[PDB]
Amino acid sequence: SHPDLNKLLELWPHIQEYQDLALKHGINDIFQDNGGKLLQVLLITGLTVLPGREGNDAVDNAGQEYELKSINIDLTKGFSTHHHMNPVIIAKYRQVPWIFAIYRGIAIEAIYRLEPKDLEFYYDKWERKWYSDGHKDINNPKIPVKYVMEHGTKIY
Amino acid sequence: SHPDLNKLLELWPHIQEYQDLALKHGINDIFQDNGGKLLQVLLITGLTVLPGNDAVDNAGQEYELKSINIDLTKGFSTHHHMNPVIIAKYRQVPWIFAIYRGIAIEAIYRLEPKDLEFYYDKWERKWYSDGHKDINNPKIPVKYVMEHGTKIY
DNA sequence: TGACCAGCTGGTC
DNA sequence: TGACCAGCTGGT
Repeated sequence: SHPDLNKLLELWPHIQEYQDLALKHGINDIFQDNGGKLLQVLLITGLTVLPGREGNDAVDNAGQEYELKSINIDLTKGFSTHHHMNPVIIAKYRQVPWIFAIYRGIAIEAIYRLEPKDLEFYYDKWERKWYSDGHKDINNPKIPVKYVMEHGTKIY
Repeated sequence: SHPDLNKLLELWPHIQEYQDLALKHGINDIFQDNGGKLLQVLLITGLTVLPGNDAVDNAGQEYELKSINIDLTKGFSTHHHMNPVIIAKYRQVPWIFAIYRGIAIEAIYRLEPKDLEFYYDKWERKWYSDGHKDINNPKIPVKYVMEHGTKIY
């Protein structure tokens, strides 16, 4: 084993507690799909992830659904979307506002809300491309953090 | 907003310290790609990750590292679009399978290329028989890993 | 950037 | 068991 394993063992009880808090809030895996980051957004915003949800989508206390996206700005400046983007995928969240969270690594820095009207520019862009090139899936097209900060409404 | 935020703030320094430890060991995000669990496997096995979750041992041998939570599912994920190009890379290295119950690590197995060929052959044959259609995440059963691999933890 | 290159997984019949 | 249906991203 590596010598740093002892440091890991010292930190584990707290990691455990964090996973327990995540579970208490509907997140059963903090180490995948930004699970440990999602928990921060949820506790700050008041949003919830329901059992049996489709992916990282949440709802407010009024039942409104939201698509939640996370980005590590220490590494990239474009929000990922879907590995096989096409009109069917766009339809999945065309009707809901999106919550974009910006992180420096694992720590939350800001959160923005964009309404469908704010995202139409990208839905149309992707549709336009798909219709022209023989209906090919787009491999994870990105939404600029700059675009999100300019068009969205900061909520954290 | 939610009252539990204070608990999260209480736990944060330690979580950041864990992320710092992962960073020191070449893992950029403990909350993606099983980052926090891959660190544990690297620290237990002595393997290291170079600048996928692929790792290398002290002799330079590369490995594919897989992880699974056995409380939820019975089969290890492979690739969302399995085809001969992916299988070609796979055949080149042994695989390290980590088994978890929640976040509690239970065991780690090593399988040699010869021990996974049964599946590479199956996946290859199917890709052609389907009309060159990628397979969507075929699974390698935990049972298979335990019966054909060597327990290293 | 536009648009193409990548990986890490769980679920249910 | 195998076959299929899904998800979250970073990198250039």
